[PDB]
Amino acid sequence: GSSGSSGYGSEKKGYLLKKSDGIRKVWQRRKCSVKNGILTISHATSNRQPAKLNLLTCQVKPNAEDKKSFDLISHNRTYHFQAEDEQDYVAWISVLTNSKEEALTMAFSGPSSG
Repeated sequence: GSSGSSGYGSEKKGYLLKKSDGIRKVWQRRKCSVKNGILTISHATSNRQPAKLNLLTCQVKPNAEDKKSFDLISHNRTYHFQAEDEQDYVAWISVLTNSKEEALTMAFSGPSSG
């Protein structure tokens, strides 16, 4: 992961790329947002309602070599995201992951009757 001091923050607002529905594998730019450990995705084809994604349950799989790339694994679902620049990616990954942990560490690990 990110060695040294990594204090980016569990909050970031900008834009990212996401693979089309499925039929096509084209990367489209969309306004992304991360807050309270949640990732929202605005629509472009239908201005009805955005799409929130819980990072607590999702799994951020940052590319191994192909920099500026990360896959978001959701409940029985897999998404495809891509950063715009190297600086944007580095941060994004740091956040997405951070927001998740920073939220888990403060959350309960296991249930215990009273």
